[PDB]
Amino acid sequence: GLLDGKRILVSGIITDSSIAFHIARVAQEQGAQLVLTGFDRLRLIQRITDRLPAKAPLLELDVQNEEHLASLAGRVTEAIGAGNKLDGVVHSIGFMPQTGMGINPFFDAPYADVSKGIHISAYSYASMAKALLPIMNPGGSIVGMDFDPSRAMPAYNWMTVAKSALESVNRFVAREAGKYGVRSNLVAAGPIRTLAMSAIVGGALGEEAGAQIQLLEEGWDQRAPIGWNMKDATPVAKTVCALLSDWLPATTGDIIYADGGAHTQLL
Amino acid sequence: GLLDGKRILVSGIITDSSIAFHIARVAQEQGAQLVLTGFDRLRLIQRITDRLPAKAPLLELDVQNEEHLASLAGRVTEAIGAGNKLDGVVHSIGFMPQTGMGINPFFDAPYADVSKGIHISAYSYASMAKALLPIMNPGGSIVGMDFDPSRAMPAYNWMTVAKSALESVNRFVAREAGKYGVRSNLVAAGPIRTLAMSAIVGGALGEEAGAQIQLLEEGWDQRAPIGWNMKDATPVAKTVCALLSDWLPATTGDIIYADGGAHTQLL
Amino acid sequence: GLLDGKRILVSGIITDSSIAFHIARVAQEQGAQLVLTGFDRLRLIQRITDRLPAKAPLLELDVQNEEHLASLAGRVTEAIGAGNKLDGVVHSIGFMPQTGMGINPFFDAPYADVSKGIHISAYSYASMAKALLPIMNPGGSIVGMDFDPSRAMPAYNWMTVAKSALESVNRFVAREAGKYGVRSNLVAAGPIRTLAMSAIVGGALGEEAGAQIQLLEEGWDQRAPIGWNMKDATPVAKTVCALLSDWLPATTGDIIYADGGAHTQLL
Amino acid sequence: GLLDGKRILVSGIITDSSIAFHIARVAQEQGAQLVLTGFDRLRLIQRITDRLPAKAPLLELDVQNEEHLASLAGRVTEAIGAGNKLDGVVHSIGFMPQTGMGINPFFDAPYADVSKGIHISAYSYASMAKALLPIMNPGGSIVGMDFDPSRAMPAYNWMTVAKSALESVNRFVAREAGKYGVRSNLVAAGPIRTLAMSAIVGGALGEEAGAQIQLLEEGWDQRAPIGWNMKDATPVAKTVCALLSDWLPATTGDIIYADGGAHTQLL
Ligand SMILES: NC(=O)c1ccc[n+]([C@@H]2O[C@H](COP(=O)([O-])OP(=O)(O)OC[C@H]3O[C@@H](n4cnc5c(N)ncnc54)[C@H](O)[C@@H]3O)[C@@H](O)[C@H]2O)c1
Ligand SMILES: NC(=O)c1ccc[n+]([C@@H]2O[C@H](COP(=O)([O-])OP(=O)(O)OC[C@H]3O[C@@H](n4cnc5c(N)ncnc54)[C@H](O)[C@@H]3O)[C@@H](O)[C@H]2O)c1
Ligand SMILES: NC(=O)c1ccc[n+]([C@@H]2O[C@H](COP(=O)([O-])OP(=O)(O)OC[C@H]3O[C@@H](n4cnc5c(N)ncnc54)[C@H](O)[C@@H]3O)[C@@H](O)[C@H]2O)c1
Ligand SMILES: NC(=O)c1ccc[n+]([C@@H]2O[C@H](COP(=O)([O-])OP(=O)(O)OC[C@H]3O[C@@H](n4cnc5c(N)ncnc54)[C@H](O)[C@@H]3O)[C@@H](O)[C@H]2O)c1
Ligand SMILES: O=C(O)CC[N+](=O)[O-]
Ligand SMILES: O=C(O)CC[N+](=O)[O-]
Ligand SMILES: O=C(O)CC[N+](=O)[O-]
Ligand SMILES: O=C(O)CC[N+](=O)[O-]
Repeated sequence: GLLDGKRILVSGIITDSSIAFHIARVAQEQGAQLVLTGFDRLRLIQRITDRLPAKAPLLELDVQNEEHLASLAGRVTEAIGAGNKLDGVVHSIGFMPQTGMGINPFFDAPYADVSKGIHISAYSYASMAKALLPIMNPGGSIVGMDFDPSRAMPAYNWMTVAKSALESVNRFVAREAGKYGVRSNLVAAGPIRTLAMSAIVGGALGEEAGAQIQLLEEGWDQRAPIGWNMKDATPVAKTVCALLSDWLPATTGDIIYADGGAHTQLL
Repeated sequence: GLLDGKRILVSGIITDSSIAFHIARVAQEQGAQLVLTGFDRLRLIQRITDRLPAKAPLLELDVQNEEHLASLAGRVTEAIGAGNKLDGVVHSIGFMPQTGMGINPFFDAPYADVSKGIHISAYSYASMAKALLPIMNPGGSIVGMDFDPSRAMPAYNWMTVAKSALESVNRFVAREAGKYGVRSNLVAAGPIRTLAMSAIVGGALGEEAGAQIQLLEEGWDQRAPIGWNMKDATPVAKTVCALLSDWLPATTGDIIYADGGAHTQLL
Repeated sequence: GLLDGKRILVSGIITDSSIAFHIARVAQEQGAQLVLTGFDRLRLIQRITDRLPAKAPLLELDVQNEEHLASLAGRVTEAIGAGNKLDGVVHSIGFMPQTGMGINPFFDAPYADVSKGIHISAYSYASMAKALLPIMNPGGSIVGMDFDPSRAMPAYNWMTVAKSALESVNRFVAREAGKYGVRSNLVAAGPIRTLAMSAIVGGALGEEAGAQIQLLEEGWDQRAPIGWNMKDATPVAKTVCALLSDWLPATTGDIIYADGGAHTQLL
Repeated sequence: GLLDGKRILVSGIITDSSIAFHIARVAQEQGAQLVLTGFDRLRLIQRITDRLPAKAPLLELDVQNEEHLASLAGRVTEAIGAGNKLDGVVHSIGFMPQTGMGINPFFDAPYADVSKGIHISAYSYASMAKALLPIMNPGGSIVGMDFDPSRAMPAYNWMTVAKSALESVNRFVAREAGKYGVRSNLVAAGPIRTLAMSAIVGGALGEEAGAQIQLLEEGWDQRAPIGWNMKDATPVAKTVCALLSDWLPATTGDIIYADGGAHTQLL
């Protein structure tokens, strides 16, 4: 077991197509004892997570709720038991209002919506680290989900800006995490066919947006020297578990690219 | 004159130590007709800008004020004359509340403060582009002021995150600017001894923060193969004018490093 | 005149489609006094360069010839006159044997051929800097021609590896150049339809290789927010002149992208 | 066992201080069946490798020897047995003549020495890939040792250029490796006190060189949020083993930084 007898918090499960679900699944398969956090639809998330190989306590976490973050460490300690600490934390949380994405013009996205997006997608990685580092063991690992924003691309728009902010936050979280002997890193995943992506490809945020994202997917597999399967989140999940493990102990404030090596090729 | 006959909006003058003041000065020296935008203390800015080689109309622009941005293009056209468009736009605007910087711990920065900082420092570049692109000529140039946030550093904290977000926004503005035949680029300047900068070195955001920024400055000059004078904004100002000129016509969504080449050296 | 009164050595003119020819043309148009350097076919280069706006002394330089480099500074001083120094140096030199490029498998390139390519394309930038820095004025500029090798691509193969080596060498040349008050920078140009480029598209280095280069140049124009005209070297030439000028005085060991902003966009 | 049942070739053991020795050690600890390759001093290498947890066949490989590379796959197949293939390949090979490093001026390095350096340090990664990919299983992994050359630094000089070339080669090897279902990645390690490094700090390549490398070391630990122990190669070894494992299956043509996160921080 890669994560044998490691206590790992996993956020960001909403459906069985969620990357976080596949992270949670592979984590438990490798002997990790999980604490799950969920947002808004808790009855749904509890039902979805019942299909995981092992049962895991589910805590409510809205990263925009200061009370939720303030109480989180206590609620996690209650779930995993007194005198026990976290060895792992997975940030798999991302949102951007429709106005900040798709055929909705880049300039027409009002800041109130962008701010909400940056709050949930970027700042939330710092606030999660703050809440949970006090209850994290030395040799611990914090991992966030990233989408390479080094270059602008159609439709992703302000979500790309939010990911650029996240990458920057990760490098600062790493500074703080370092004091606790804890690593902080992002996995830059290739495109994964979640509900949200499938909807976007289906034209949910306008036709050209779906068209450009479908062209982006196809270009991604073409470029990737080992190919890229957008319907298979397992390679991403295994990469998150690699960073949660003891086998990247000199990597922090950094980004691991689980993208089939697409970002290393132009074509 | 590098910018002979070019009409250029220049934001972000507050004092004569402002990078924007030195941009404005060098721009006018090179035959540019300037429109100035100023925030909050207009009587002050009007007095400061009277020392510029040529007199320039000063417009009020708070980038957080929706009415100011909505009205901006009209007020600019009124100043430069009907049937006349801008050839240049300088974003020299930046702010992060005290909580987002210095010895004020990175995790203790409330999002309301970080959001206000990202609004003025990152989003404002997109909203300035939205307002002004409709009144910009083909072959035009938009330039923003950047501080390399590729790597985390002490004290700069959430301002670095704000700069990471700005870099991402610039790449998207470039996509929109391209339709108007306009270029969008950032100048990544080295540390410049502004009033706010001197205050920070003086320990205005805590002793440890001032100590770290002073060590960062000294390391910057050491690394820079052509040295770095933090008391000389002229090389930064000349670099902005180079991007405002017709002499970088194939560069857009990009970053020019006016840092003495410090970012290209480890030491 | 951007380069009025400046004495600039320009290498790498072989035909009138050469980037160096357009660099030389734009430089002379901006009041630069040129020293030209040519390889092997001197009669040809002399004839081609007669079409430049002004006549310029032509010196033989094979960068693989130690005597040519040893004697260079002397021969340049004789041409521009004793007591006069160079203000500018353009490295527009590039070669990789057929085996190092095209459908010729990457692994099948003999090192003897790769080494010849790296010698001419990468090391020669350091060689030219060594020979010429002693006869260069303070505030001077050395500029090399680059093709972004940050990501691998089809056909370019070992030429990409050579460009990666050049980028690295440039950063070290900048350290040495710094002592002389001289800047060292690369222009990362987009694809330009030179004789060799046209031949390669025509299938000169195999059909599949020509097909991939044609898809690369087409993808380049699409990505570029301000488009990319591969038949127009003028934007590249103007960018070199910008670096040779006094208007990027805080940029060294660095890379300016004259690529229509293609490298800042994914699509 | 992380590498349970995996057959892995490991090059670049010369002493027990070698990074390759620690890679080899940690690999065997994790259930890997090793083939070792050695250069020049074979009686020494056999003696050194006797201290490894398990007995491993040692094959002679000079990467500059065409006969050695042509015969390698056969000699490896003989060692691991007919109908058995490699699941892993470790390139831990690096050399640059004294003239290419230290206080020996950057410009004074003759290309013959630089070419020899680039041959062993960069090209050899492609040579090993060519020889060994035919006898490598799907889901296989090739790993090379890298020192981040993204920024120039004192003393490392042409070895940095060689590492820049290696990074570029890796991205091309990945394209070829991809056809065999094999990944190709570099581990960018922080400075490790090998016999060679200890000698350099001792002033073996001049006093100023040793002084700069000692300042680089100390700055590295300072910057690294989780610190950096240059006397501990285990974190580098564990990182190579992570890439050799099945736990980074979507990472190829890429670079993993085993540097304490030093490359993510400025200070
Ligand atoms: N799907 C892709 O193609 C892709 C690629 C790379 C990176 N990512 C990143 O992966 C992460 C996971 O997203 P996904 O693709 O699995 O989609 P998803 O919708 O399944 O996951 C997003 C999660 O964010 C949670 N969330 C939203 N707002 C929240 C809030 N205020 N507080 C707490 N949780 C909140 C949702 O409940 C959900 O569980 C995101 O950070 C996303 O940006 C996505
Ligand atoms: N000084 C440095 O060391 C340094 C280094 C690199 C980049 N920069 C960047 O240079 C730019 C200019 O800053 P500076 O260093 O000249 O300092 P400065 O204080 O002189 O300039 C900042 C400007 O931002 C303006 N501003 C603040 N809030 C605003 C708002 N809501 N609407 C409109 N304008 C607003 C201020 O009025 C001021 O004119 C900033 O973007 C800064 O981040 C600074
Ligand atoms: N054409 C493109 O698409 C493109 C794109 C970006 C960068 N570049 C770079 O621009 C530079 C100029 O090449 P180009 O595209 O104008 O083609 P070109 O063939 O016109 O220029 C190459 C030049 O190299 C010279 N040269 C070759 N071997 C030499 C040697 N041993 N000593 C001295 N000079 C030697 C040739 O004589 C010729 O003048 C090269 O470095 C090339 O890699 C080209
Ligand atoms: N030690 C560091 O500070 C450091 C940091 C990062 C990366 N690296 C890289 O790690 C790798 C291993 O080097 P090291 O630091 O363990 O030092 P080392 O001297 O122990 O290892 C170098 C190895 O290269 C081998 N070698 C030299 N020429 C060869 C040839 N022609 N054919 C085959 N093998 C040959 C030597 O026999 C030796 O085993 C190198 O690629 C090095 O650049 C070193
Ligand atoms: O967030 C991302 O990066 C993917 C966009 N999406 O489908 O939610
Ligand atoms: O804003 C910056 O990037 C630096 C100057 N400052 O205000 O601290
Ligand atoms: O060298 C280059 O980058 C392009 C010139 N060429 O070989 O076609
Ligand atoms: O090879 C390296 O990068 C480490 C320097 N050294 O001691 O050989």
